[PDB]
Amino acid sequence: LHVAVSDSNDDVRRAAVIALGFVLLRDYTTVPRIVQLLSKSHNAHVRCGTAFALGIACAGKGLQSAIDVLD
Amino acid sequence: SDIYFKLKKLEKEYELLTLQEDYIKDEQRHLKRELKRAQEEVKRIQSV
Amino acid sequence: LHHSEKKYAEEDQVQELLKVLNEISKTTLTLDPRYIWRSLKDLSSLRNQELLNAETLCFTVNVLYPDSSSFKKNLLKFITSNHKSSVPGSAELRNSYPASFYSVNTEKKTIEVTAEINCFMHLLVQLFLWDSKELEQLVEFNRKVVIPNLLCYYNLRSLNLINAKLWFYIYLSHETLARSSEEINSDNQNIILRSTMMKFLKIASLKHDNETKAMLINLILRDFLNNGEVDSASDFISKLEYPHTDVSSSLEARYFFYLSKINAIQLDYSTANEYIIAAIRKAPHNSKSLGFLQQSNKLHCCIQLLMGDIPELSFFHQSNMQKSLLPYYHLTKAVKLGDLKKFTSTITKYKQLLLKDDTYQLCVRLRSNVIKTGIRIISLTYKKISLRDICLKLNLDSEQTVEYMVSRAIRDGVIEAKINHEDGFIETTELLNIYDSEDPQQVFDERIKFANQLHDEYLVSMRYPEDKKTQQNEK
Amino acid sequence: TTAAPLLALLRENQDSVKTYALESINNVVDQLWSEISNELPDIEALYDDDTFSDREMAALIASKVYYNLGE
Amino acid sequence: INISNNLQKALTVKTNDELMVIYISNLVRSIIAFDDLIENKIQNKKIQEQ
Amino acid sequence: LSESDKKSKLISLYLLNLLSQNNTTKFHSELQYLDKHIKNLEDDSLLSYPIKLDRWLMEGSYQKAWDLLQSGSQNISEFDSFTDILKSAIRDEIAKNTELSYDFLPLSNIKALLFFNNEKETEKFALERNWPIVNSKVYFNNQSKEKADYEDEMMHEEDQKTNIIEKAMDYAISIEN
Amino acid sequence: MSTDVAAAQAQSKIDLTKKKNEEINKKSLEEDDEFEDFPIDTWANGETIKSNAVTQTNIWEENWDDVEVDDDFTNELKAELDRYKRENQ
Amino acid sequence: AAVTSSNIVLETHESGIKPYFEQKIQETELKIRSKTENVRRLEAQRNALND
Amino acid sequence: YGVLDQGNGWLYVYETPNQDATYDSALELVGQLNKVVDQLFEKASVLY
Amino acid sequence: RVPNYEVSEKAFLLTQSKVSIEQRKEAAEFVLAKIKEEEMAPYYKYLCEEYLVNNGQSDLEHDEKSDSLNEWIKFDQELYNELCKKNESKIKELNEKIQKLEEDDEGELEQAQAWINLGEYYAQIGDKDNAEKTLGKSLSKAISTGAKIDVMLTIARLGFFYNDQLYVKEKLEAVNSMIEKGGDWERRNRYKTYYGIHCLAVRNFKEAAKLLVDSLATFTSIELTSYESIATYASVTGLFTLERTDLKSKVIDSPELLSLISTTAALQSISSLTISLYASDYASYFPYLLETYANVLIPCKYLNRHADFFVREMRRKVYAQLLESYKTLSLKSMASAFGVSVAFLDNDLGKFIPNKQLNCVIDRVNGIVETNRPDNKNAQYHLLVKQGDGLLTKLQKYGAAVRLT
Repeated sequence: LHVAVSDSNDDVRRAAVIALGFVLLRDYTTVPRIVQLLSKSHNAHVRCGTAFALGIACAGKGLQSAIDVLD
Repeated sequence: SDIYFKLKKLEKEYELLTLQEDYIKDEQRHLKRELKRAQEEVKRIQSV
Repeated sequence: LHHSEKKYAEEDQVQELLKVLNEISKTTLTLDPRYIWRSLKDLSSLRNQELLNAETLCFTVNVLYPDSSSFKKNLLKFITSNHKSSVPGSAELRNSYPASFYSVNTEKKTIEVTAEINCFMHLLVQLFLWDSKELEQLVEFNRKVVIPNLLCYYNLRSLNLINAKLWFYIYLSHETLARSSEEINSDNQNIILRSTMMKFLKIASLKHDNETKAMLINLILRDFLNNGEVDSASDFISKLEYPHTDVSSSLEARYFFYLSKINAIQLDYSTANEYIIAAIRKAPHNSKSLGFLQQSNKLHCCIQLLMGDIPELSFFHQSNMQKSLLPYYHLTKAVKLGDLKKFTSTITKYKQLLLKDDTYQLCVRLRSNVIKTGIRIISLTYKKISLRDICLKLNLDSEQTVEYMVSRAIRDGVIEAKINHEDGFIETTELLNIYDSEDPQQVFDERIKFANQLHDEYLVSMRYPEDKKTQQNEK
Repeated sequence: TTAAPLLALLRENQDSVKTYALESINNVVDQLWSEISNELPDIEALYDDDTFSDREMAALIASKVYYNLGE
Repeated sequence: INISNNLQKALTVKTNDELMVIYISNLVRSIIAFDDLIENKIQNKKIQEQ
Repeated sequence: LSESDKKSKLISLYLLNLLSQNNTTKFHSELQYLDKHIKNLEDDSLLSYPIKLDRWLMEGSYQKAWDLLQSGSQNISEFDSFTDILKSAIRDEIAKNTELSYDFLPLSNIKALLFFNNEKETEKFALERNWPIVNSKVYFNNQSKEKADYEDEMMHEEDQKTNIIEKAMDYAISIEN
Repeated sequence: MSTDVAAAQAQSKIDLTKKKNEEINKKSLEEDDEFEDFPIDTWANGETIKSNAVTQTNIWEENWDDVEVDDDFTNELKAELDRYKRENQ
Repeated sequence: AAVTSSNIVLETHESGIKPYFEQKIQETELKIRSKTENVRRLEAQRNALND
Repeated sequence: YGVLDQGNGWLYVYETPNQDATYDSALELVGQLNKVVDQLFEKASVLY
Repeated sequence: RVPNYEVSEKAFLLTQSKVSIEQRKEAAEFVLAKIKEEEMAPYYKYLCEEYLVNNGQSDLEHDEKSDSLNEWIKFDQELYNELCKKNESKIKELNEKIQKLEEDDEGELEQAQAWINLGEYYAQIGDKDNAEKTLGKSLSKAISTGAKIDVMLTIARLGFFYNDQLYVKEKLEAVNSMIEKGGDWERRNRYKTYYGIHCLAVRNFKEAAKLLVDSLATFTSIELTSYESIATYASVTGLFTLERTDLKSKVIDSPELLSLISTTAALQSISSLTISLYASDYASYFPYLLETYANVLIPCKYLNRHADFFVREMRRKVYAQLLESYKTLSLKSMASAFGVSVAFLDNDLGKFIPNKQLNCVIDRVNGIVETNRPDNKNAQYHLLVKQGDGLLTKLQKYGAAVRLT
């Protein structure tokens, strides 16, 4: 999470967001909050990388909450 | 007690909220520096 | 008539409580559920008193009780029995709905949540007997109800809030008997009383319940003032543990008023004076703290004299009463001129009043400060004045007698001066300009630190009303 | 009433009164603890000497005082 | 440092403003939020009746 | 009952005991108790004797107080056993007052003021308070210098001052936080 | 009512049905009203007029030498004559 | 009482795991209120900067 | 901007007493902002 | 109405113990006559009670004390005969007005005018109680807005006469609401005089300087104090508010104070003082203080109530002019100039040193009088901190309040 802010090359910014989802497969209902700020981030790459993360995290069995963040 | 052993796993979850709370301050600083940067460009255009 | 009026009155009383039980059990928000009980207490009592006070007895049976019933019945007998006027089907209805108490909990009796309901009930009876006044046994009966409610119903933070009023009246009823007269009952029970409330205080620490801790503190502190065993009150305030999170503004005054007294008897009059101004700032006032506020003014004036710098004659005129401050206006004047005879005449005159207010001990020292503040006007008025001239003014024995009095005062810092013995005069030292010294930087530091704290606090308190409203039932 | 009788027994230089002091104090360690804290150093002193059997008692009492304060 | 003290005090009134706006916002949002629910019950009620 | 004649002597001698140790703090606490106890109800147990010394220390007249000690050793209630102590206690108290009052004094003047019957006592007392007795004058300022140095060596005095580099930087991080 | 008056205490912390019970608790723990201890006990009340704007509780501002008597008319009168006696001696 | 524990005897200091339950559950319920309100506070400000 | 000595016949003369030209402005600053707070306090507290 | 000032001012000399013995006896004869002419016996019943335990007291309604210094003014049986007679007569007068105008003419407009006339009489005979009742009847029923303003001023006059400022206060609120509603500039001048006298009696003097000088421009003397009084009051108020520099520009040079010049003893004593204080002759100043005590403070009703406050003020004021214009001067030098003894001077300066209105300190050893006045950088620092301390306390309480709720 610190990484996404700390580098200015925007490939890395994207990557960090994506990667969180795999870490947080236990958690299903914490993930829409962690990336709630990252949809409203101004940088196109942080935004890109939000969609993957939410996707990975709640894959399989739907969740209303996750979809609402992604709209 | 049952609630108490389920707790242990909940407390870890609250700790990631703790880490969100530390993360805001790091985002804040980045934006504030940058608001002044964004403004610098517009001063270039204001002048000659 | 009677059978109907009591019927409806019992069932309304149960319903209002059942809701504030529910209210507190939904997250934490301590202050607001509490406030409901404070507005309610006042009203519930006056409604029970009209239409015979056996409207309380219907309520008392419509709770599961440990031994409240016997104590309540006795009063009814005394004003002529009212147990045939409040009768079952109108004093005992559990029904089949909850609004006169839930039927499922009552029968089962191991799920019951009667607790807080029960605490509010007891309080009502204790109050009626408190108005009337009964002592000795009254302390015993109260004390006997209260401890069972800790012990048949499990403790929560929520439980401590409402039993925080129960504590007040036991403690209070014992102090009033104690100041009436000593008694075999009073000496012995004082030991129990002092100790049991100290035992809840660390348990309150463990709870993290800030409202509870404050009320136990204030009660211990007060007993030490009443019997004069302030050798203890000193040890009590070596420690600090008083919270300010869930502590009410009304209470914060309470701590500071008594704290101000202990500091005055360690002969540190600097932080005594600090906490008495402070006490008024926290304090609200309307008319119901009128006694407290009157004594707040009296205590401030005693402290200011102890330091050695007089308050004004205008200071009491610009107070919005002087109608009990008439002795301490006379005290400002008597110290002020440097006159000893005036001090003798008033202290004898107002002896009963001084004795009551715990201001008589300070007046043994303020006899001493007649002369010490007598010096303070004369050394201020005249920068350089001979030793002999001050013997004129304050009618002092010898030139050497002058030097001794002034020397003490300047170690205590009252004069701010220096005695020169080779040129035979006292020279009052300058303050100079401190604008060119580093003193204004200390004052600002105080100001800067407090202001930074206000900007951080407001942001937290944006959020808090929003939670309260969301929980609240629709509007 | 204060703990002032209880503190006085410790200070007394006869060894039999020192043993006796802790027997009384032990009961009221949790009930008065803001008036038994003056002669807490008297209680730490008795541990140091191995000629007392009241080493045990001195520690037992001593630990509890710190918790009552909330340390 | 004195001028820096007065500047700080000024910013206390500024953040004391933001608080108010939110406190006003909170009373308006809470009334209209609840009004909607009530108003919906009546709507549903028309459907049920026939 | 719980009463004795011997009761009266113990209260009065106990008030003098605190005073000489300079537990004037405790003196004022201890008084409150005894006023409710016997001062209001049985009048005097010879309680005036301590209370009067206290008054004269607080008033700041050491003549009055020294005079009552001189008389109190011409009397017995066992006040003779506490006068010696309260003689020594008063002498240490006036040295503190007299640092700020004087810059220097004749050795015959310090002798009169802090009450002494030899010049061996007056100079012994001076060199305890680290004041040279050279020129036949005392020099009070000399002890004041050395107390100030003691304080500067410790790290408890440096942050109480609070330096201007520290104040600005701690000021800056609250804002940027 | 001393430095920090009764008005600021009602306007800052607003008197409510919520706060009155708490205030009752302040008064009771102290024990009783001590506004009412003085006119029963003493059978007297505070300061009264002496010329008006000098004494008596008022929003009129006062003097700091109010208690001191007006003999000042005399003292200036005696000052002139006494001054001729010293100079012309 | 005043010489024996004989009040608040139904929890707290009964077996050591008993006071462990009590201390911690009260800390957690206070903590979750603090962490949510701060995270909300701090997000209102970061949205303002973004804005 | 002087004062007269009668203690030996001298006239002490000084130019204007030096003063904080800044602190004049800062009295006016406090006077402006202070009425802003009375309004803030009135309006936020007549809600409840 | 118009007789109230003349009557009360003379009457106040008998009440006072501190006046001249011959001026007081001559005064007793004049005031006593005015009672006989108009049957002012109810306010003479009022005057009797105010005398009690003073010199100048002679009466037979109550008791006569051993303290006396008049014998030329008493109650009579004759005085009661005129009371019984005149009162009965008054009853019969007012009855015809009321009956006739209600019935014949219009009830609202005409009776209300009849009731303004009644309310004139009630002021004349020194009944306040009936004057206010019927003049309240005049507001109730219809009348012009200008008259509603005048009637109100009439009720307000009654509080000076009996001499309670609380009474006055209530009435002037009403006058201030309707003065700007009709917008009458003639009747405003009248308002400036009434609020000015009310201010002169009370603690305030500061504002009363403005008010009084602007009522010297345009004045109505009908139901208002003598002009000679306004001129004298105007001078004293000048002292209290203004510094010595602006004394000469704003009060003494006012050309509607130099049209009258001086025409009574009271204006002459005050006029001599004001100029000599600016002129920096303190030789005649201390002698003129004695005169101003005699003729301005004691006879005047409103200034006998700040008889002490005047002494304190005007000693301070003199001391303030030298001490910013002098540093390290003898006490000795100052006494010989002043014409006062040395011993009184030491004592007067020490009244104000503890309150810090001199900020000055006095070597007794060599008689030197030192000067340490603030006016520097440190002075700006003290003002700025007293403001910024008050701002802070306000921010603390208010912030904390909003936060709890």
